[PDB]
Amino acid sequence: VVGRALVVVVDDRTAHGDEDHSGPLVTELLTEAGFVVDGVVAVEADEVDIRNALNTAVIGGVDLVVSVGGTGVTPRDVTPESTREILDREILGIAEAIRASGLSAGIIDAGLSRGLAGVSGSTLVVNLAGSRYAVRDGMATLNPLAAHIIGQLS
Amino acid sequence: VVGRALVVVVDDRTAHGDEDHSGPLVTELLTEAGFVVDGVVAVEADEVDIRNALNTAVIGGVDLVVSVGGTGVTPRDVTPESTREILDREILGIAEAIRASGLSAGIIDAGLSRGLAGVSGSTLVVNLAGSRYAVRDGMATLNPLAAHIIGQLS
Amino acid sequence: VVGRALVVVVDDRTAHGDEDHSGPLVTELLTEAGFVVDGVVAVEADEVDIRNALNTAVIGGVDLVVSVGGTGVTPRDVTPESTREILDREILGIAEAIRASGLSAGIIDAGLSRGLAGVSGSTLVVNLAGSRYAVRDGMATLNPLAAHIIGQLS
Amino acid sequence: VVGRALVVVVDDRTAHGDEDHSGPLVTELLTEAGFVVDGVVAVEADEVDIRNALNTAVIGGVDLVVSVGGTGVTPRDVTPESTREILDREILGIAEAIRASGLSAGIIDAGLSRGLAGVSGSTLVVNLAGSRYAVRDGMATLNPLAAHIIGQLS
Amino acid sequence: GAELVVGRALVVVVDDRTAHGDEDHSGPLVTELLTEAGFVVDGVVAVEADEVDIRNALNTAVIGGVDLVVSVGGTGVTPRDVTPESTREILDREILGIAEAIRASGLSAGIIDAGLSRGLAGVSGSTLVVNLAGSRYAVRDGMATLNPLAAHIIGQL
Amino acid sequence: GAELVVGRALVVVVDDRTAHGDEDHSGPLVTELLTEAGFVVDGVVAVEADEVDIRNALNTAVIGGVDLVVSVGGTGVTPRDVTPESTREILDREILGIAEAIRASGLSAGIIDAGLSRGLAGVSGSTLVVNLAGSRYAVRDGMATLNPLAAHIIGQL
Ligand code: NA
Ligand code: NA
Ligand code: NA
Repeated sequence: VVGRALVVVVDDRTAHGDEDHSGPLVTELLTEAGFVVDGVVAVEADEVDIRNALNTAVIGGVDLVVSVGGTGVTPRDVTPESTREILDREILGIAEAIRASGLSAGIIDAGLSRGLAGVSGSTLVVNLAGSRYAVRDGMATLNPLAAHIIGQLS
Repeated sequence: VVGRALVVVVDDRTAHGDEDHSGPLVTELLTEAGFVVDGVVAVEADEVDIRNALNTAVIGGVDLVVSVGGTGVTPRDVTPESTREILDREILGIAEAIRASGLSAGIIDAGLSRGLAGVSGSTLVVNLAGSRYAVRDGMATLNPLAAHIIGQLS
Repeated sequence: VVGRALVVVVDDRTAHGDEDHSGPLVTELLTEAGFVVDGVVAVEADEVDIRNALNTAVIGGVDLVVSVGGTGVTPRDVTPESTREILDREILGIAEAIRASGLSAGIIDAGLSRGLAGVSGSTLVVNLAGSRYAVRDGMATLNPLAAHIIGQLS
Repeated sequence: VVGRALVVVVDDRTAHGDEDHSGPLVTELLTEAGFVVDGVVAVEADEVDIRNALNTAVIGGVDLVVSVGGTGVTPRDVTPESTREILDREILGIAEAIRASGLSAGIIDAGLSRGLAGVSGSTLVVNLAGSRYAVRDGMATLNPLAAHIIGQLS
Repeated sequence: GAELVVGRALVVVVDDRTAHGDEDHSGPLVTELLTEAGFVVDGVVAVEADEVDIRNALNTAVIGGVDLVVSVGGTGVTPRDVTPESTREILDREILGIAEAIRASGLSAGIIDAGLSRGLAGVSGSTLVVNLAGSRYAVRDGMATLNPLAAHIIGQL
Repeated sequence: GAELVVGRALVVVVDDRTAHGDEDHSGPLVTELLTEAGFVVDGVVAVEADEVDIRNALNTAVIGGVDLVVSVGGTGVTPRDVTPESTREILDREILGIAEAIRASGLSAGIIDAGLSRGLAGVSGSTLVVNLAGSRYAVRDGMATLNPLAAHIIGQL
């Protein structure tokens, strides 16, 4: 039992009631890696809402938060800006490894993802890009890294 | 629709009627990549049985065969030795990319997998290691590569 | 036609009217990637001059600016410092991929390049190191990445 | 002055008089790296002709032979089979590095190239894939490797 | 013939128990590896995992004209892991490619403290400073990666 | 407590001048690195760059029940570089991923003899055999890469 994890799905349509294509996948992958998943929170691609969702999880003592979406370059891709405000420190290695793995698998939104990763309070927070391939490959890359960091934070 | 796929699961306990963990996962991932999955064939870790299952798949005209397991180094891991004889041309780039990806993700049985990849008739054949993480990460790496090869073989 | 490109060559000897080696190469490579090259602007290694040349390029609506030189570590390599101020968002994945590629090819000024990559307005801006090998290998790495970003920005 | 080099262009159409799109490029890149280029030989995608062209260059004391084309998976891609017969020993590192670099640059014919590299007599022979991107990225990767091996062979 | 010497180096060991007189396991190793790469090693300085102490040790080396400072330790995520924060303050500019190469190499060798190291690399005055993680494998692998980079940077300076 | 020992190792130094009594620079280093990774080191055996001598040294180790043989040298492209040809003959199967990881790591660290090494890796009976290139940087970097791989292979055997 590695810890507690939360999925934050950053998508306007999903926030407004549409089917969630990312939450169950990330839940399945997190559960497989030994996490108990608190649930999935869906938020608009809005800086205030994203920050509030991340901060709420940190205050709540979650071990791992994985966000999905909002890491591209269109106007509304504000997940990295939001995440930057709430991090006490960055673990660049996590974002580099995820980008490196995405690029060589030809998953372009992962290879170029502006997503961040770091520690806020005692919580590891990681932004993943929104595509299903990005989600699968990012989690594959994250598995050994998250266990190590959470163990150190405990 | 990219083409037709078959899954071969190399495992003694499965071939004797224990629960199959890999077949449904590979099928899920194949279908997601746009393949129609003919089905899953479970085979003992027997050099001849493996080679005949693969050979039956080729003769039957399937576009992609993915095998799972029997690629380590115990006397029983005979998958690469089975597969070698049915291959007309090896595509070393697929096996290398699978291994390099496994290694950076800390997936040791993938990083050290002796699995082959190659063309048999008009069928692309790829051996994956048996761990769940090896299955996931190997399929993520193989996705852009299979599509290209099958396109080239059509 | 993928879009319009500008080349900025950061070099004192060139800005003073010596032969330009990089401009024609970058133009050849840009055109090959499907860009229309507006032209080459030669600038001194002056933090302000560089930043204004880049800024003029952005205001003029060009899709891709590639600069060459001034990304090492002498007091005179001020390209990244110029570029930082005009960037709205950094795309760290481009700079990382350029460096990792340079490093495995033994191209040290590329592997250690302090060059940035990011979005300014609707313009993608990328700093390359100044060696001929750095220009070639950086453009090979950038090709799939620029196309995707400009597509996303349109 | 690193040594003497020969370009072997493996393409049916080019052998039969069509414009050569690869020869001048490889010549330019070889010359840039310090080689004197003997010329370009164009051959059919035929095992006998390819072998004869490679062997002729070896007997002739060429330091480096770069072939271009015939490394894919269609029936007529027989460059690796031809090259295998004439090599005394393989340098797998060259083919791995070229494939690794091609994959992460999204150059699929390079990432999956079945091209070989090795020593025949005192000659380094390297098969590159046929696309212009493959040619450019392969040469970038080959530059430091060829100089090292040729120096050892002397 | 000192003709092929690359320059002067200093090792900074960031470790509390070492700062209080416990046997130093990192200093001699980094010294051996620096010397083998052609650096003349001034010595090893032990400091506590304390931002001011780390910062003072680095400033002294910079003021002293040392070409290469390699620190060892204090690059994880616990609260005492303050080497990067101490280092950032004294850097004039960062050389991202060094830290990226150390991490990428660490990750493929299964050296997790190296793969995740928040250690920085960059230039302060004319001094190259590189933070490595504390485990023995991080030190060894970090130095293997640093060898071809440091010498090039110092040459440029 | 010998509880966490991974297994027994042997070092084979392939070098002509060392085989004829010149100071061995590789044996002690590989021994140090093997011991640090949890291997108990039987010793170092020096042989000439000769196919029969190399092959005999390897066969003796295999017959002896050694878990890991690391050879050093004879992996380039000159005519005396015969370690891979000697090794291929005694291998039951190859573990391509080891040789690929050593080369990829060597290449990014600018260690060209490692990046281009024709050295093999594989299993002979119950013995893992890995050929490394001869330079000091190849030995160090090769071992950093081998550490997480060897222990896993031996466990499986
Ligand atoms: Na991956
Ligand atoms: Na490249
Ligand atoms: Na390494």
